Amino acid sequence: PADQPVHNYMIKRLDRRSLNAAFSIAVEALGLISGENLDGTHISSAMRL
Amino acid sequence: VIANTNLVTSARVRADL
Repeated sequence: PADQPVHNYMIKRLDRRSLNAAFSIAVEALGLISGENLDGTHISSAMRL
Repeated sequence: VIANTNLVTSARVRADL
């Protein structure tokens, strides 16, 4: 007698992890970037760059 | 004023005096 085409069934689980990294920024160089008070020359200074 | 290395070569207040 013949044979039948067998097959199997597999169930797998998703194992969860997570990575993280961080940096900072100095309070002295905070307002130097976003601060829109600098009118005419500090907007193209060297320390801003 | 903050310049790079580029180079060239009133009111009436109350007071005592």
